[PDB]
Amino acid sequence: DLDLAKASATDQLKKAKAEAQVIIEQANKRRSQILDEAKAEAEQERTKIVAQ
Amino acid sequence: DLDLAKASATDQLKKAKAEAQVIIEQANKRRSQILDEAKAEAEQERTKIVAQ
Amino acid sequence: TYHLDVVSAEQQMFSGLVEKIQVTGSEGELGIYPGHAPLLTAIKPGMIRIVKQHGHEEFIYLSGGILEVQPGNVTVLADTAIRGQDLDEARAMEAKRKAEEHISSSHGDVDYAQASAELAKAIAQLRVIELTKKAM
Amino acid sequence: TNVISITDGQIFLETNLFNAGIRPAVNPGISVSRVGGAAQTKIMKKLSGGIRTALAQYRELAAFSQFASDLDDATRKQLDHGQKVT
Amino acid sequence: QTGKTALAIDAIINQRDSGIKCIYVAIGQKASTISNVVRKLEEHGALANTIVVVATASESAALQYLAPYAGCAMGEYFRDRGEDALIIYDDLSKQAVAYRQISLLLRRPPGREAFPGDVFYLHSRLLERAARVNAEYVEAFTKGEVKGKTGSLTALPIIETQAGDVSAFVPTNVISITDGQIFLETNLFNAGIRPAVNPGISVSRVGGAAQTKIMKKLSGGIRTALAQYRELAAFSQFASDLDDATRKQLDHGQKVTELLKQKQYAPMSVAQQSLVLFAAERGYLADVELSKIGSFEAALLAYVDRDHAPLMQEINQTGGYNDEIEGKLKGILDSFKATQSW
Amino acid sequence: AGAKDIRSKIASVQNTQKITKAMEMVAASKMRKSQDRMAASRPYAETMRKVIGHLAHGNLEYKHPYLEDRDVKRVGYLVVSTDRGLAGGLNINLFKKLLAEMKTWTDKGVQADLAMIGSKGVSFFNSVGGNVVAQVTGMGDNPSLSELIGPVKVMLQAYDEGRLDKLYIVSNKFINTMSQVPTISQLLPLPASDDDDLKHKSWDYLYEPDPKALLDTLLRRYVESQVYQGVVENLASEQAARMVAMKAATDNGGSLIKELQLVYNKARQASITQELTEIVSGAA
Amino acid sequence: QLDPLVVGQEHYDTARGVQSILQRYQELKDIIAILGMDELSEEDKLVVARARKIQRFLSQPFFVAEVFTGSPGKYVSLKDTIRGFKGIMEGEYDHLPEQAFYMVGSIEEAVEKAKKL
Ligand SMILES: Nc1ncnc2c1ncn2[C@@H]1O[C@H](COP(=O)(O)OP(=O)(O)OP(=O)(O)O)[C@@H](O)[C@H]1O
Ligand SMILES: [Mg+2]
Repeated sequence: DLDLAKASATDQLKKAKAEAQVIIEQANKRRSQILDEAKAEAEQERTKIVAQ
Repeated sequence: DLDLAKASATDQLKKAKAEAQVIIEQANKRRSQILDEAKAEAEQERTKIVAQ
Repeated sequence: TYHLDVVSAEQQMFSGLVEKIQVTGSEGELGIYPGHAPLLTAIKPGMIRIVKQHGHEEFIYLSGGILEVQPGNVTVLADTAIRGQDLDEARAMEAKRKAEEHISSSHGDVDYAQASAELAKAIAQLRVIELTKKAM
Repeated sequence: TNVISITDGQIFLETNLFNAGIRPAVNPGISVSRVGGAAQTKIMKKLSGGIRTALAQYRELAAFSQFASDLDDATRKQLDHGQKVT
Repeated sequence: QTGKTALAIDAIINQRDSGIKCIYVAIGQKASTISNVVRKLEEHGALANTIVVVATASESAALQYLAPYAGCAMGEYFRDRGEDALIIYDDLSKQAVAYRQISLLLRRPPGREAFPGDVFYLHSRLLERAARVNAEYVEAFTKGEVKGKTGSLTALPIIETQAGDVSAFVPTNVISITDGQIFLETNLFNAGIRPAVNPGISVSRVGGAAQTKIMKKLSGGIRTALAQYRELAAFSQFASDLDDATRKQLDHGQKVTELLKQKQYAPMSVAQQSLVLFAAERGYLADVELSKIGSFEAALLAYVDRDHAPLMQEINQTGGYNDEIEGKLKGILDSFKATQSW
Repeated sequence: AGAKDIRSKIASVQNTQKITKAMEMVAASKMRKSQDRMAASRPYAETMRKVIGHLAHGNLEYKHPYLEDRDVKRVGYLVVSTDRGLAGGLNINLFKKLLAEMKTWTDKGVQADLAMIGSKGVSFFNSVGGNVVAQVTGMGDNPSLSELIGPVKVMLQAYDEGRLDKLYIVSNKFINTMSQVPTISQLLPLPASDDDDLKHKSWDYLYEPDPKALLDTLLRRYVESQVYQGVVENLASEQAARMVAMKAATDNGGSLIKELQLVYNKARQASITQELTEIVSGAA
Repeated sequence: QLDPLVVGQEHYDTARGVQSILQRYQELKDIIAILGMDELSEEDKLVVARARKIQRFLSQPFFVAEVFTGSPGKYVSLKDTIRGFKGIMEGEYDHLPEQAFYMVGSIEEAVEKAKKL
């Protein structure tokens, strides 16, 4: 059980780290989405302002 | 020897339970940083384009 | 204790100091203690028990061989594969067939294959001689 | 350069082939006809494609000729087929 | 097409906030490239600090031949006042062609490749104006209005080779003029190694005298380590099942060569380069041997930018290095490995 | 000529030289691993030959066909050869020595048979027309005894069945890291031990079950090790010969570079002058 | 213009994967030539087949080449091109012959030719 506790500690560490990685890649994606929305709003704003 | 084994197993599991919480709290911190800086850039670039 | 060698035709398998051993000779089980009289026998495929001095026990699997024991020394000329009247004849039959045909296999040296093909393509068609004026 | 630029194709005759006994010493692959099969009887057009592909595979394998007997048999067949077409 | 213009205008953009003024002379460039260059220079905020001199591919050869001298005069204005300027000549190997044209149209006798006789004296008398000038010169030139300053002008001429034959005529002239070369290799560029700088064949003969102390300390091995890694990895293809000692050199080299490549318009300050090279040199990469190593770099930069900004300030301001800073960097790397994810 | 055409061939020969250097390095490492595996094989044959000498030339010398010189009317050879080229002259010296001795034997009118280890000899002797009767090929760097069992079994069966006599093994003796010599050695009838086991007087083995059926197996296993030993020595000799050959090839490439560069220099000088003279002479 | 920022990550990844597969096949070609194919590892025996099918699929019959071949031409949208190569590289068509991809238009013609073949 001592070596099983060793393996448990290591597996728990790596599971927590791979669980954090999905939170991060999620933030990166949200970012990529919201910046695209901002760029598109800016583009349409330019179109209307220049047409005026 | 078995009362050493119990001590060691419990201590190392406590260590790993601390480490996992630390890792995922820092993951949420990174998420907050990414999202807030994305919110800032979503205005910086829009203002740039609408002045251009 | 006495010295024990377990030796195959390819590489050595055990060279420690031993206190006793147990084997299945062709004529029955058999236990060698120190000072055993000189003896020669075949041994059947199976396990052999070594006890290293200080009493450490371990099991070595042998595919057969010949056990020869001497005053204060012993050796197991172990076989590397199972041997038999039928198996060896099957292998000889395939070795003969491969020669009565002209069938040949491919060596496993992928490194030599890579380097040889690279050098064959690099050296090809380069018209160096008659470019340099080298007679030879 | 000028005449190779003007004409519709080229027949390249090479001395290394002529010396080796390949006569007429036309060098295929390096030689082109842009009219192609349009200027052939349909039987010849049918039969020529396998000759083109055989000599192309032979040109790909020819580097290994002077290392033959080292090669696999599956490529040995292509190598000794291209020699027979030549 | 190996990233010469990209490297040049990134070297320009990186001068946003140093005392160095920037000048970009384009010789024989097609107008769309200049439009993109100006859009990128104003997008990243570098345009307010640079002069752009343009002689496009369709303008008369006289305008292309004399463009770099106008740019050199505009930068020498700053040089002579005790300030710092950096000037990039884009395709001197096209100024040579325009000069050849203008020379042949005047019936002047030709030379080795039809380039006129004085084509060396074309580039020489240009690149010899890139100089650092001592305080007495600037004091006497400006008639005593500036006392302590030393002026300087830095030149980054660009040369295009054909199939990498460095030994061509104009390339081997300009290599005989300058004080070094950043050779960009095409087969590294196509393999995704960008910027594709080739170690060994590329050198700076001014060298470490122009290098900040921390960078000089961290970078000493990298060049020879990478050249020997490249030759060893050339050997490797023919040798499978190879010694486990070289097995480690051929992996550290493969990680450092994977670390020294980065996105195009992303300049990196001395501190961000310094701690990354520290991580790479002191073995902290030896357990990331799976090539998920771009994420490692980005996460390390973000982590250090959040917590220890007071150390990045010190590094950026002083460039100094100490056993105390060594310990601080050990602490940063240990705290990063143990508590974050790539 | 043509300056570009010559620079292309300079580049090609430099690439060839680099390939040959890499091959020299690989061979120089495999040679060490092979010649250590060669030393790992001695104890078996040594400690078995002592036993065979005790049962054969000791007291109560037993009688066995493999120990005595029946009259010779046909001969057999086990031939070990490489599976890979670029080993220099290694294989052809050995095959020529074998053909010399095998022709001397057929002058006396005796017939001869061959068993082939390795692909190269199999390719050669069918071209010469030799009477190969068993073969194993594709051993590479991993020669097993459990694959040599076959053809050695064929030759042993043909011997005790009365057909063959006085069979041989031909192989390359690894002597120095740059010196390997082709040798033909006799395995059966058993060669004569230099040593005497008269000093073994004072003891005798307790043979279980019985000494004759046991000497038979001892002798069969012994020829096998000696063959296996011949195969492994030949493999280390192959590695050493390839090392030397690629060394020589790298130096030959390094001299062709000198010659091609002299030609390239002359070509580029002539091109510069032939262009500039046309330009200057064209201007009326 | 072949970078993720202008063509999208899907197109860029498909193109780089096609080039990587073909480069690996060009490497394996000479081990196949010397040691025969039955010596390749079972994942390399799959790289070989997938590269060989890619190398067929990016041929195409032109409308103007008809007078040279008689067969009709085909126009392939970029979406179908990416879908076809991305499918082949991922093994969705490991069950079709190689000649099912030669001189076809969209991948639907590949599956329909194999069904006919
Ligand atoms: N570090 C980099 N990362 C990714 N892409 C890059 C990088 N550097 C350059 N590129 C890309 O490579 C292409 C060629 O770049 P660039 O024009 O700078 O090379 P060049 O040698 O100046 O071209 P040429 O001299 O042929 O006009 C550009 O489209 C650019 O997007
Ligand atoms: Mg450019």
